Amino acid sequence: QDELTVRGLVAALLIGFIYTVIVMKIALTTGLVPTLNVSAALLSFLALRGWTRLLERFGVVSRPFTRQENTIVQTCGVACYTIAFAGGFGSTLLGLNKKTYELAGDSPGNVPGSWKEPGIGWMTGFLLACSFGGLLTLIPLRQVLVVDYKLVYPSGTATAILINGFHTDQGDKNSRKQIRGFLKYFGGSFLWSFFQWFYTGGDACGFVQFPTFGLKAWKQTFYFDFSMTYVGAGMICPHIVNISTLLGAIISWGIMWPLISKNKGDWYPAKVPESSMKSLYGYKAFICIALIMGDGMYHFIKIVGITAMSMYRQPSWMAYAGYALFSVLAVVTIPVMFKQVKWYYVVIAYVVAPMLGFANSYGTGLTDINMGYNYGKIALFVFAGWAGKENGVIAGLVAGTLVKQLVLISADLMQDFKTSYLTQTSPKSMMIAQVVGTAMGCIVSPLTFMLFYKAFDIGNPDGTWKAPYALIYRNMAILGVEGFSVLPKYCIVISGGFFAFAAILSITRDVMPHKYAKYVPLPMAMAVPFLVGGSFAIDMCLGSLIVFAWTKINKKEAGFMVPAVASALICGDGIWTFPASILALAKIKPPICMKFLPAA
Amino acid sequence: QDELTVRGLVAALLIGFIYTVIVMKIALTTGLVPTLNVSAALLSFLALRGWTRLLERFGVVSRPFTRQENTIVQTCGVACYTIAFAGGFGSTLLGLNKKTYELAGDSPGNVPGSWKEPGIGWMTGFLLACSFGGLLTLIPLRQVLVVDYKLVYPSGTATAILINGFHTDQGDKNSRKQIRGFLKYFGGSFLWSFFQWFYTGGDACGFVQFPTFGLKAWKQTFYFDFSMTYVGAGMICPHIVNISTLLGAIISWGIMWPLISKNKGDWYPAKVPESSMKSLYGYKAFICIALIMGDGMYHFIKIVGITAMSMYRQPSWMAYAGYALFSVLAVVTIPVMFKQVKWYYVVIAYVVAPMLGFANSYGTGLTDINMGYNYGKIALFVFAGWAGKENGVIAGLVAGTLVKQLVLISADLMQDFKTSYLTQTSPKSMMIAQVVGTAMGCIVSPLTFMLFYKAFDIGNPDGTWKAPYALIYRNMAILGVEGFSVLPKYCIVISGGFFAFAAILSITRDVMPHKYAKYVPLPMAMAVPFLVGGSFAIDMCLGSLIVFAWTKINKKEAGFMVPAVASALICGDGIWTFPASILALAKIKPPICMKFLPAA
Ligand SMILES: CC(C)CCC[C@@H](C)[C@H]1CC[C@H]2[C@@H]3CC=C4C[C@@H](OC(=O)CCC(=O)O)CC[C@]4(C)[C@H]3CC[C@]12C
Ligand SMILES: CC(C)CCC[C@@H](C)[C@H]1CC[C@H]2[C@@H]3CC=C4C[C@@H](OC(=O)CCC(=O)O)CC[C@]4(C)[C@H]3CC[C@]12C
Ligand SMILES: CC(C)CCC[C@@H](C)[C@H]1CC[C@H]2[C@@H]3CC=C4C[C@@H](OC(=O)CCC(=O)O)CC[C@]4(C)[C@H]3CC[C@]12C
Ligand SMILES: CC(C)CCC[C@@H](C)[C@H]1CC[C@H]2[C@@H]3CC=C4C[C@@H](OC(=O)CCC(=O)O)CC[C@]4(C)[C@H]3CC[C@]12C
Repeated sequence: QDELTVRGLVAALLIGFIYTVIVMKIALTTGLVPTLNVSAALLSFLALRGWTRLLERFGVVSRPFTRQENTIVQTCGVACYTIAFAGGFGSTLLGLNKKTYELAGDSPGNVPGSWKEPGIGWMTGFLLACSFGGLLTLIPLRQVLVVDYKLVYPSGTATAILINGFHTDQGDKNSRKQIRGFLKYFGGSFLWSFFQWFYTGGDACGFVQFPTFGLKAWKQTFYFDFSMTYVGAGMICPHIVNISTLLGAIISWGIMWPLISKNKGDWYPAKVPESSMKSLYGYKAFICIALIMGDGMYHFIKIVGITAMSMYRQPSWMAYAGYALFSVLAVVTIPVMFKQVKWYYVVIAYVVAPMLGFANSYGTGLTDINMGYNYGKIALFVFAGWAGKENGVIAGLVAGTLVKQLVLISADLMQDFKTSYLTQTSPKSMMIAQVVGTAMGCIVSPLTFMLFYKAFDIGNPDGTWKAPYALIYRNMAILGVEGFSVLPKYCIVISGGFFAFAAILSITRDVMPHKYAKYVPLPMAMAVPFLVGGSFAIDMCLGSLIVFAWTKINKKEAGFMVPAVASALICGDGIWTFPASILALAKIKPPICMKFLPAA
Repeated sequence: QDELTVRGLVAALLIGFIYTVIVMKIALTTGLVPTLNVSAALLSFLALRGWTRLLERFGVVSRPFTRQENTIVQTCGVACYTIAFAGGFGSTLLGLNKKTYELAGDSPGNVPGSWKEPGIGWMTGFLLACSFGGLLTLIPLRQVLVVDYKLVYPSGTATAILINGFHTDQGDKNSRKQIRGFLKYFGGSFLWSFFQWFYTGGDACGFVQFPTFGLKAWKQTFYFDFSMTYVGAGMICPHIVNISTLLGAIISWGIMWPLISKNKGDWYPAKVPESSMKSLYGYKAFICIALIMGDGMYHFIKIVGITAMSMYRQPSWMAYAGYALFSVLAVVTIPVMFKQVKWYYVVIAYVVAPMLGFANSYGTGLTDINMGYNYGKIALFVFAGWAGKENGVIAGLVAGTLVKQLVLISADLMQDFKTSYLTQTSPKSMMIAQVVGTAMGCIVSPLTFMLFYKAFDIGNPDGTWKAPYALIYRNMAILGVEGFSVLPKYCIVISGGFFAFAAILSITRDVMPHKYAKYVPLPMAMAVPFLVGGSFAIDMCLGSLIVFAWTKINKKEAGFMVPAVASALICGDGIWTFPASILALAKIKPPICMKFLPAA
C-alpha cells in the first residue's frame, strides 16, 4: 500500500493519454518523436499535488503524497505512451497501408498482396500479444543490471534525484545546498534550452549545429553542440565510458568512414543515396551492432555460465515461465493476423529478444542512448531476407516490430527501474504499474491512432500529415527482400573483424588484473558514435573534464554536488521538451535560423 | 624621481613606434582604428620587467620597477601613437591629396586648387603647432573632472586596477581575492573575445551582431552584442548613467528615427544615401551634439561663474597663459602652409576648443565613449560653409583637424590622468610624459606615414592600400561648401528643441533637492546612443543589473569585487585587440561567418 493508489491510476491515465496524443501527432507529421520521460515526472508531481491541495482547500483529507507514489505514477504514465512510438504506429505499422504500398512503387518484393489496413481490433490484439513479453524479461534484468553490474542510468538517475528533491523537506546541512544548487542549474538549463529554440529555424542551423572546431570538422560530426543533456549525462558516468565514447568517434568518423568513402564507385554504387543499407549505411549499422553483439554475447554467456555453475554446485524462473506463455500466445496469434508471417519466424524473434534486449539495456546503462531503433532496422533487414519476393515485405515489417518494441521497452523501462532503486520504491509495486500502464497503452494508442487516421489523410507526401518514416521503413523491407548480396563490398568481413575486436576487448578486461582493467575501452560504448556523430562523444568528454577539474579543485564538494548539478542540466533540457512539443503541435516554428558559412 | 627614468623613455619610444605602425597601416587599409590603450599597459609591464629580470640574470642591479613608473611609460607610449589616428593621417590629412581630389570628381567646391601633397616638413610643423595646444587645456580639466566632479573613466579605472595588480605583492585578506578574482574573469574574457574572432568573418555576422530580441529589433539596433567591454564599463558606472543611456536609445532609435524616416521623400531627398549630412545623418549629428552642447555649455558656464564669484569675493592661469602662446603660434603658422586657411579661422577654432574639449572629456567620464570624431565632422561642416566654393574644401579639412585632434587628445588623455589618480602618480610627472610622448608622436608619425606613402600606392579604391575615410571626409567638405540649406527639413528646429531640452534637464538636476536629483536623466549620457546603436545601451544596463543583483545578494562582497570583475572584463577584451590587430595586419581574416536569417 501507499504506492498503488486510485488517484495515481487516474493521474497516470490522464498523463498517458495526453502524452500519447503529442507523440502520435508528431510521429504522423514529422516522425521526430521526442523523449518525454523527464517531463512526465514533473507533470505527475504538479497534477497530484494540485489535487491534494485542492482537497486541502475544500477541507477534504487525503493520504500523504510520497516519493514512492510519484515514481509509480510516472512509471504507469511512461509505459502508456511508450507504446505510441515503440509500437511503430508512425514508422512500421503505418508502412503496411495500401497508401504506403503505392508510394513505394513497382519493385521486387513489393507484391500486390503485401498491404494491410489499420484497424482497432487487430492492432489492439497485436500489441497485447507482444507488449507483455518484454515486461517479463525485465525482472531478471533488474537484478543483474541495476543492482549487480551497478550501471548508471543518467536519465533514471536524474529523474530519481528530481523526484527526491520534490518530496525532500528535511532540513540538513547538505540537503538545503543540494536543492538550491539543483534549482540554480535547472532554471539556467531550461532557459538555455528555451533560448536556443528561437534560432533553430531551419535545416542544420542553431547552437546545436555549431562548428566549434571549424566547418571541416563539423561536416565530419566533430563539433560541440550546446546540449546540456549530454554534458549532464557525462558528468555522472565513469571516465572510462566517456573516453571510450571518444575513441569510437575517432575510429569511425575520423578514420574508418573517410577511408571507406574513398571507394564510393568500387565497393558500393554511387547513384544510390547514403543512409541506405546499400551505400555506406550497411557499414554504419552492421559494424555498430557487431561491437555490441561482440560485447553483449560475452556478457550474456558469462551470466548464463555463472548461473549454470551455481546450480550445478548446489522468482527467477517464474518470470521466464510467464515469458514462455506469452511467447507461445504470440506464436499462435500473430500469423493469424498476417498470413505472410510464419509460426517459426515469431519463435526465432522471441528466442533472440532477451539477448538483444539485454544488450540494449546494458548499453543504455552506460551512455544513456537507446539503440532499439537500430536493432529493429537490422531485424527488419534479416527477416525480410529470410523470405523471398512473396510475403517478404510484410514478414520483415511485422518481425521488425516485435524486435523493435521489445528492445525499446526493455531499455526505456530499465531507466524507470533505476529511478525506483534510488527512491526506495518497491520492485513488486513497480511491476504492477508497468503492467497496468502497458495494458492501457495497448488500448489508448490504437484508439488514438485511428482517431487521427479516420479524421485526416495520413501518408500524403504533400500534406500536413506526412509520415516520412512510414515509406522509409517500407523501402528497407523492399531492399531487404534481396539477400545479403545487396550489402556493400567487405561489409560482412569488416563487421566480422569488429566482432572479434569487440570480443577480444571484453575478454581482455576480465582476464587482466583490476589495476590494468580500468583502462580497457568498452566495445559497446565505442559503438554509440558509429550511428550518431562524434558531437555526442565530445559533450560526454566535456562532462568528465568538468568533474575531473571539479574533483581536483574541491574533492569534498564534488562528491555530493556533481549528481545534483548533472541532474539539473538533464532535467532542465528534458522539461523544455514538453513546451517545445506543444509549439510543434500548434504548428509554431522557430523564427530565426543561425547559419554558419565559410566567409562566402 | 623614480617615475621619469631613462629605461622608461626607451620602452615608451619602442611601444609608441610599433603601435604607430599598427595604427597607421590599419587606417590606410581599412580605416577601423582599434583602441589599444589597454594593450599598452600590459606591453609596458612585460617589456620593463623582462629588462629588469635580464639584468638580474646577468647580475646587473637596477632600480625597482614600481606602479608609478608603469603609468608613466604607458602615458608616454599612448600619446606617441595617439597622434597617428587623432591627427587624421588616414582620414583628413590624406583627403588633401591630388589622388583623393580626383576620386571626388567634378563638383562645386572641389576647385582645381584645393589639393595638397604630403610631406615630412609641413606635417611635422603642422602637428607641433597644434598638438601641444590640447595638453595645456588638460591641466585645469584634471582638477574639475577627475577630482572634483569625480567622474569615473571606465577605461582609466580598469587600466589603473590592472596596473596596481601587477605591482601589488602585499598579502592581505582581500588583496589575494582581488587578484585571483581578476585573473579568473580576465582569462575568460580574453578567451571569449578570442573565440568570437573566428566567426566574425563577414559584414554583420558573429556574436557581435546577434539578434537577441529578433531580427526586427536588430535592424533597429536594439540587440545585445556579447561585448564584455560595455558590460564591464556599465558595472562601475552609476545606475542613473546606465538608465539615461537606455532612454536615449528608446527616444532616438525607438521613436525619433522611425518617425523622421517616414518622410524620406518630403523632408530630405531619397536618392542620396544615408549616413550623409543631407539624408537622416544631419539629424543624427546635430541633435546628438545639441544635447551635449546644451548640457556642456551649462556646466562650463557654471564653472566660470563659480570661479568668477570666488575671485570677486577675494598654476590655473599658467596653463592658459601657455595655451595662448601656442594658440598664437598656430595662428601665425598654419595659414603659411595653407593659403586657403585664414588667420581668424584658427583663432575661432582655438577659442571654442577648450569648450568642445571639456564637453567630450566630461562625456568620456560618464559613458567611456570618445565622441571627438563627431565634433571633427561637425567642425568640418561648419568651417567648410564659412568659405565659398573657392578655398572651402581645404578650409573645412584643415579646420576640422584642429578641432578633431584637440578634442580627441583631451578625452583620450583624461582617462590616462584617471589612471594616475588611482595609482598615486605625480601629476607633474604625468605632464612631462605626455609632452615627451606627444613630441615624439609628431616626429615618428609623419616619418611612419611617409614610409608607407612612398613605398606603396595609398588611396586606390581597387587596391590593398585603400583608405575609404579619406574620400568620405573629402565628400563631407564638398557637401559642406554649401551652407546650412543642404541640411534636411526641420533639422535645425529639432536640434534647437533638444538644445532647450538638454538645457532644462541640466538646470532641473541642480535646482531640485538631492532627494529628487538622483532620478533626473543626464542629457549627454542620452546623446551617446544617437550615433551608435542601442546595443551599447542594453549592455550598460545589463552591467547595472548585474551590480544591482550582486549588491542585493551580497552587499559586502559586491563592494570591493565589482571593480575587479568589471576591470577584468574590460582588460580581457582590450588585451585581445592587440593580437586581433596583428592578425588584421598580416591579412589573416576570420574563417567563418555566423549569419542570422529569417527562416528563409
Ligand atoms: C583554451 C580552450 C578554451 C581552447 C579553445 C578551443 C580551440 C582549440 C578551438 C576554438 C576555436 C577553434 C577554431 C574555430 C574555427 C576554425 C576555422 C577552421 O577553418 C575552416 O576550415 C572554416 C571553413 C573554411 O574556412 O573553409 C580551422 C580550424 C579553426 C581555426 C578552429 C581551431 C580550434 C579552435 C581555435
Ligand atoms: C577534449 C574534448 C573536450 C574534445 C576535444 C576534441 C577536439 C579538440 C579534437 C579531438 C578529435 C579531433 C578530430 C579527429 C579527427 C578528425 C578527422 C579529420 O577528418 C578527415 O580526415 C577528413 C576526411 C574527408 O576529407 O572526408 C578532420 C579533423 C578531425 C575532425 C579532428 C578535429 C578536432 C577533434 C574533434
Ligand atoms: C528570463 C530572461 C532570460 C528572459 C529571456 C529574454 C527574452 C525576453 C527574449 C529572449 C529571446 C527573445 C525572442 C527572440 C526572437 C524573437 C523572434 C522575433 O521574430 C522575428 O521577427 C524574427 C525575424 C522574422 O521572423 O521575420 C520576435 C521576437 C522574439 C520572439 C524574441 C522575444 C523576446 C525573447 C523571448
Ligand atoms: C532590461 C535591459 C537589460 C535591456 C532589455 C531591453 C529590451 C527587453 C527592450 C527594451 C526596449 C525595447 C525596444 C523599444 C523600442 C522598439 C522600437 C520598435 O521600432 C519600431 O517601432 C519599428 C520602426 C520601423 O518599422 O522602422 C521595435 C521594438 C523595439 C526595438 C523594442 C525591442 C525590445 C527592447 C530593446
